[PDB]
Amino acid sequence: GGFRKETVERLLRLHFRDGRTRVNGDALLLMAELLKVFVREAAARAARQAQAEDLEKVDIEHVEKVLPQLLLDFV
Amino acid sequence: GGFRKETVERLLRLHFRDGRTRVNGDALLLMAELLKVFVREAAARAARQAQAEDLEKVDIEHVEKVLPQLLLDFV
Amino acid sequence: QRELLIQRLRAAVHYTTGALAQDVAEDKGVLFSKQTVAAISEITFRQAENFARDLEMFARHAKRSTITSEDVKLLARRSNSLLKYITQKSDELASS
Amino acid sequence: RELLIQRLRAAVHYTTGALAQDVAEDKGVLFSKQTVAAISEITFRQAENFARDLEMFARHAKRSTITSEDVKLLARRSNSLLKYITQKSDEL
Repeated sequence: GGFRKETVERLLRLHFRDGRTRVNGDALLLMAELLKVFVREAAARAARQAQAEDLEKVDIEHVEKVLPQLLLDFV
Repeated sequence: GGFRKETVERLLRLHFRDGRTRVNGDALLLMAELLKVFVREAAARAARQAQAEDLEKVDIEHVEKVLPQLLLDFV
Repeated sequence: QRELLIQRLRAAVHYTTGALAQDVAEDKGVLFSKQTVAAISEITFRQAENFARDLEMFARHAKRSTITSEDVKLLARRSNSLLKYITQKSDELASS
Repeated sequence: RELLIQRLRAAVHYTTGALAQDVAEDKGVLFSKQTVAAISEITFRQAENFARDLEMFARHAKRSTITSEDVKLLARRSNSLLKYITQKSDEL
C-alpha cells in the first residue's frame, strides 16, 4: 500500500509558492515513501499514547498529544 | 549584551562535520542575534508558563513544559 | 473547478492515510475513530505542504527549479536511519 | 583543544544567565539556577542542529563557506525572525 505518484505530484504542486517549481520522477517516488513513513509514525505514536492511558480507542486528543514531537522529528 | 562573535564561531565549528568548513562574517553576526533571541524566547516562555501557575520562581519543569513549542517556532 | 480538484486530492490523501493507519491499528490492537483518522489525514495534508515548501526552497538554494532526489535526501538529513533507507531507495532508481 | 568544549559551555552558560535576567526583570520572575542551566544546555545543543544544517545547506549550494544565504534558509519558516536578526545585525 501507499500513495500514488500522481497524488504526491498534485499535493506538492498545490503547495509550491513558485509557478516554476517542478519535481522529477525519482523524487516523487521517494516523497511517496516519506509520506507513508510519516502516516505510519503518526498512527503508531497516537496508538502508543492511547495504550499508555489504558485505552482501546485512539481519540483526537491522543493525536494532539504526540503531534509536537512528531513534527520535530520530521524536521 | 549578547554572545561574542568568537563564542558563536567556535560553537558552530565545534559542531561541524568538517572543522575546515568556513563561515563568513555576515553569517556569524546573524547567528549571534539568532541565539540571543532563542535564549530570550526560551526564558520568556518558561516565565510566561510559571506565571500561568501563579509562581514567580521559574523551575526546570516550566522549561520542560514549553520546550516542544519553543523548538517548533524556531525550526 | 479549482475546488473540485482540491476536494478530490483531499479525498485521495484521506483514504490512503486511513488505509495505512488501519494496518497500524491492527498491529497495536487499538481502533482509530473516524475523527482520529480524519485528524491524521489533515495533519498529513498539511505536512505535505511543509515538505513541499522545504523541497522548493532547497532546490532554489541550489539554483534549480526542478526538485531532485538530492533535495529529498536533505529533508531526511537529521535521521540517519531514515536517510539511509531513502538514500538507497533513491539509488535503486538511478540504476535502472 | 583539551578544554575547548568546557570553555564553550561555560561561555554559553554565563551569557545565557545574563540574558535571562532582562526577561526576569521585565516579567517580575526569578529563574532558578537549574532553569538557567537547562536553557543554556538547550541552547548549546540547538546550536549543533543550526551548525550542521548551515554546513549542509552550503554544501547543497556547492560552497564550503557558509553565508547569509544559508542563514536565510535556516530561518525559512520564521520570516519575522530572519527580519529581526537582520535588523539587529545591521544595528552594527
